Amino acid sequence: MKVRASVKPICKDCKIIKRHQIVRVICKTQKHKQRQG
Amino acid sequence: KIGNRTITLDPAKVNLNFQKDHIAVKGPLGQIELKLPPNLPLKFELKDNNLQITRNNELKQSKIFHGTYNALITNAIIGVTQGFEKKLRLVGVGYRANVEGETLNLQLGYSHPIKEKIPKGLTVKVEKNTEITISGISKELVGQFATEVRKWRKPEPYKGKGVLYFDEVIVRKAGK
Amino acid sequence: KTSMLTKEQANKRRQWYIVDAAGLVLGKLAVKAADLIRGKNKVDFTPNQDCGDYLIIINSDQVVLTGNKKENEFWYHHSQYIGGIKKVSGRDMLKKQSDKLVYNAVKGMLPDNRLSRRWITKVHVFKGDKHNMEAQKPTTLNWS
Amino acid sequence: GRGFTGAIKRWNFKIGPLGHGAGYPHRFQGSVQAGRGGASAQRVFKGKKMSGHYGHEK
RNA sequence: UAAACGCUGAAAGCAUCUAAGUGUGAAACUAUCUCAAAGAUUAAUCUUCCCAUUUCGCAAGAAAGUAAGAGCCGUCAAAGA
RNA sequence: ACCUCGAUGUCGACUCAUCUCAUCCUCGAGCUGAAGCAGGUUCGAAGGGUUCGGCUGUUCGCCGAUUAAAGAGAUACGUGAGUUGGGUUCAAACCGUCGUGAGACAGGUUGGUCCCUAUCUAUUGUGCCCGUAGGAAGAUUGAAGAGUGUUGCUUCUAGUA
RNA sequence: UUCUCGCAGUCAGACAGUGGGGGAUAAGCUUCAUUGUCAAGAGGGGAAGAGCCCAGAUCAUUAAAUAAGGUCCCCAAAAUA
Repeated sequence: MKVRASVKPICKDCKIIKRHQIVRVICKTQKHKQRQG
Repeated sequence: KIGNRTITLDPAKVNLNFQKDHIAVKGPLGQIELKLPPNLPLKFELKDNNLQITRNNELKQSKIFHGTYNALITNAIIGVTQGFEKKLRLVGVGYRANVEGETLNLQLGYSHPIKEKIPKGLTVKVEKNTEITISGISKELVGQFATEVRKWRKPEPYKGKGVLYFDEVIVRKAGK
Repeated sequence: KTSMLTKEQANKRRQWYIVDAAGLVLGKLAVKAADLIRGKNKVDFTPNQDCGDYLIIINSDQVVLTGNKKENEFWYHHSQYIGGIKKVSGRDMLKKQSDKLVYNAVKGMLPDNRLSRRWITKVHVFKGDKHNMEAQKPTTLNWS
Repeated sequence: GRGFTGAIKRWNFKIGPLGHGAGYPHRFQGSVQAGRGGASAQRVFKGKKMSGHYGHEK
């Protein structure tokens, strides 16, 4: 999703997943999705 | 947990057969062919009315499989004894569904009607023009088929219109 | 001064063998294959002549590899044209050309040599099992 | 068979103005220079559109 | 197949497109459209024709060098400096 | 302050373009302060293409019109042993200034000479000898690659959602 | 490595390390002092490399111990846990 250099817990529902060696964050909001940790 | 959890067996019709690297299960719902990797890190000691699994060594792959295989066997048992069922709700005034044989056809926001084929081993029941009931013996296939159905139409946040996975709550948006 | 070290003088002869590659990895099989082709393992090695032996490979389509290099590793080859680079993966070679893959893999460890040019062609690579070379009565062996 | 054709016709190229006295040569392959020196191109590359025998092609 | 969207599914009893398994999906890529071709020395394959004119040499035709074909020369063109 | 100044010729204009992506459009996906439409947003993404005219010697740059767009770099500020020198940087002359004076202006102003019979490699076509294993003639597999992979408008579905 | 005598030669050094300055503890840059090298002296390691490491070559050896360094193959050179 979002291009960054790190990932942060945006809210209390921001789980951290590692799909295909790619670390992303999943949360309630579709704007709460980031990438590139 | 899961590796420490053991599940009983009800072999009224269900019986187990050890293949070279697979498992053959027979029960009320067809025959189940459990595909497992060769040289299994886990060992599934099956007794009367009980099954217990354990790994011969400690490996991260083996540690993962300690729960993975147990969950997979439990899901296979519950599927063969009861099946996996899911309801899809197609909400929309012009969004209508019906099924003829294996060919399910939809009238949607697209002017082009969309046709899809029912996969083998899964049964589709069109109880209502806005309701679909998928009933299989494997959760993987029914989930994948539900995704194949929903990829054509998905609910919208401004106004619920699309294929809900049995009418979940969605984020409400607005605009005039 | 000198001891006049003497070696073979055109007394060479190459012996045909049969090998199957199904479980060996590419590099550690190819090194010994090259050593057998050049006759390195023999004691009467002569570079002024040839001292290797013939070799025929059977069912090269079943060669396996460690890790995900079948899908992770890629091999490049450039032809002198725009876009002449061809990039291949391990699984593609198992699908299109494994015999050529192993052939060039063995050729890559060969020295830059006029005889190695005439040595790489001495191996007969087949992804099957039947060929006219069986009439030569090869000495079937393994671990090459 | 068109025999010894021209690159202007073999490749169907375009020639600019002939006014203002722009020298005698007007039908040539254009600039064959891509790079010079032992750092950028140093040569003519393979696969270059050039004239020759035209026709007699199945 | 990339990104991306996934199902089951653990570590993490929830959940998870990934870890095993199971998919979809890009004007890019391997093909299918066209060119071309074994000096592809990696020298390949198939078919067809010719004949072994008694008889030698450091290994066999010194000597009759084809019954097959090609070449030299001319007419030329759908060719073609 | 360097291999090069017993010599690596340039600014630009025309021709040849190529490659790459930090993609402009065409391809795809996701989020929205994305009702629709028109979007913004981040990425994968290099196959193709991305205008014309006026002025400036001017590349550039400004303006007008047009498409979906009029993307960005590199290749000696690519490209004369492919063309031109318009400017530029020979003397020649004037204007304004400076030096008193020869003169100078990183000012303008006018014109003001671009050499080549191709040795080799690469590179595009076509032949000669040999190979392809008795000689000759056809037909091939395909080893290897190469060309090619642009795209707009109108109508219907439908003024429908 | 003292003095005298005769003949000189060189000042356009560079590199690597240390301590620096300037530059920006940018520059294979400049300025310095010091420690070594090439210049003026080759060789092995370093993928090929003047200044790095090991090292200082009368000549012939188809003799041995080695240094740096290296031991899957190209390419001599090992294995066990």
